[PDB]
This record gives sequence, C-alpha cells and structure tokens, in this order.
Amino acid sequence: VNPTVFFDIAVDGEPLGRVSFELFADKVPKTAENFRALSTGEKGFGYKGSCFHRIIPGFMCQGGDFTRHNGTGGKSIYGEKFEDENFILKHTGPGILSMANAGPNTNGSQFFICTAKTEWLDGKHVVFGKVKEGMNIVEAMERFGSRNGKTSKKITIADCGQLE
Amino acid sequence: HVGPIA
Repeated sequence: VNPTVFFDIAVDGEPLGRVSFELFADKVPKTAENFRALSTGEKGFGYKGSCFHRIIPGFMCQGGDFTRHNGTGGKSIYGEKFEDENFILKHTGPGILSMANAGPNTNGSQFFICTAKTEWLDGKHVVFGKVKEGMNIVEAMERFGSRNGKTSKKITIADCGQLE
Repeated sequence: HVGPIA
C-alpha cells in the first residue's frame, strides 16, 4: 500500500548510490502524495537534477529546491505552499523524511533527511516518510556539509522515481 | 527562508 520512491545520489556528477524511502500515506496522504509526484516528475518538475544545498552533519540533509537551489524556491503540486496536514509522526531518528518550512502551513517541496534523532522539530515539522534502504549512502553524503551547512562538493539527485 | 534548525 505505502508508496516507495527513491533518489540516485551523485557527488559532483559521480554516482555514489541510491536511497529509497517509504512514504506514510497511511498517516499523511496529501503530504506523501506531493513528495511522490515530485520524485517521479509527473507534473513537469521535481527533484531529479536538484541538489542538497544544506547538509549539517549529525543533524540532517536538506533539499527540494528545484527552482532557486539556494533555499529560496521550490513548489508543490498544489501550486506554491500548503498546510500542516497534521503532527502525529515524530522525528524519532536517522532516516526520517520530514517537510522543511518557513513557519506553520508553509509546506512546499523542500524537505530534509534526518541523520540523527531531532525531537525538537516535533510539532513544528510534518514527518511523512523514512529511508527504507540507502541510509548508508547518506552516511558519506553527510561528510560534505560544514557546521553551518554549506557543502564541500555538489550533492545532487542524479535520478529518482517510484517503485511501488 | 526555509530550513529546520538547532
């Protein structure tokens, strides 16, 4: 039932590995659906080609900005931003896929992959998925981000899509 | 101005 999507990560174009995720459509349908129709491209815009502009070691890896790529753009399948469907799932550990935002009800297309337990974001960020396999790719993926978050090299989503 | 913190 639950949708499975993935990202083929590249470090400067040189492929590193794949990372698949499980979207919790059983908890956050609209939130999950958005990310699904964004990883496939079935609306003419998505993650394939975009990068991880903000990677903070021990914290998370952020991406989703396919328009401005500097943490300023990106959009959902319902236009610009969208509401905070709910706050039922928590940032319980590394692998968690949660929505990035600029305050409540501002969910667009940016998201982040947690590389640690980030419970302080609970109630402020909508969790909607989790790395199924490839967290090991996010290990090394995380060595390319400074304390402030600025990467050392270009971490790109070489390819992505839905498998089930 | 999108991003998690802390």
